[PDB]
Amino acid sequence: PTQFEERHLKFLQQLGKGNFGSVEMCRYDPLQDNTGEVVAVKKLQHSTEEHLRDFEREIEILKSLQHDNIVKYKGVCYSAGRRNLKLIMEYLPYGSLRDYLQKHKERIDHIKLLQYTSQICKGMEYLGTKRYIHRNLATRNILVENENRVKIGDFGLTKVLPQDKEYYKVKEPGESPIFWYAPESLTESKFSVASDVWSFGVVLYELFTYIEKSKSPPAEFMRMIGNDKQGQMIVFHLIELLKNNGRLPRPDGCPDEIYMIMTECWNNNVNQRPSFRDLALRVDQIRD
Ligand SMILES: O=C(Nc1ccc(-c2ccnc(Nc3ccc(N4CCOCC4)cc3)n2)cc1)[C@H]1CCCN1
Repeated sequence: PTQFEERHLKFLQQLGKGNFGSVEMCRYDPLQDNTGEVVAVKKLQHSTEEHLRDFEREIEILKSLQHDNIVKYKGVCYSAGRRNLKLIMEYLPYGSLRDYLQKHKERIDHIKLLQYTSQICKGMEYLGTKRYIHRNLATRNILVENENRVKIGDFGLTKVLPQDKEYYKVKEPGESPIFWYAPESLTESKFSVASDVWSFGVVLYELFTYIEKSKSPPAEFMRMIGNDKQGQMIVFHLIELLKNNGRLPRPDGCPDEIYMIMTECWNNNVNQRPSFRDLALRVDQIRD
């Protein structure tokens, strides 16, 4: 059931749009009926040949993944009479963990936060087994299936390690989520499981802020660097702050033991950052 016909793939709702991609909720009814299944469809926006090649790689990555905490691949639609490509995924009703945390604060306490943490770690452990580097871990990129299950959604930025190295060097990017980046990613464009672990620390910070507006990583880092500055000088200041131990603060209400996990992920010493496997084991112990 891996190939979906464009004639039966009906638009329902916008789910998230960027400069280079869009995801929509759609209904797939091939028995032309109503019983058809609801899916999520990712398509490029402002597509180029190079972006299409990248998208094919992103599709093959998601298809290669089978895990409870990773959005389920369903197939591809070769749309415009088989002259274009769209990616078909399962549909997750509850949106992004960022939006969910903000809307449903009153049924989320600390143990629930840590249940999400743990599930994120486990998806990340699984990604590690395929030598994939996510490069974009953020609560906006984590999806909520139900109150008991979250899933890493979006592999737009994901790279596969060379078979002979432990790091991937990106030259290209331009625009990047700099406030979630490890310092060597900012300085050297080097990406690794260790840099994913750094980003994971920032995700843990996001959770314990419960998405209160002025507590976001960009809001905080810009407070710290000076919310006056503009263009490159922002990145200059961020690198300098990080290299010399400026860090996000402990959120209000966050236990020491949980902030400590964050600060250990935020190690400038790449080789001393914890593994996703020891993070899962730690978090699971704090949860009991
Ligand atoms: O948005 C992105 N990626 C993305 C990846 C996967 C999904 C996805 C895959 C499966 N289910 C859902 N569910 C979902 C349900 C509701 C909502 N919302 C959106 C607005 O408010 C209602 C809840 C968002 C996602 N979303 C959504 C977006 C990336 C690519 C374009 C820009 N940034």
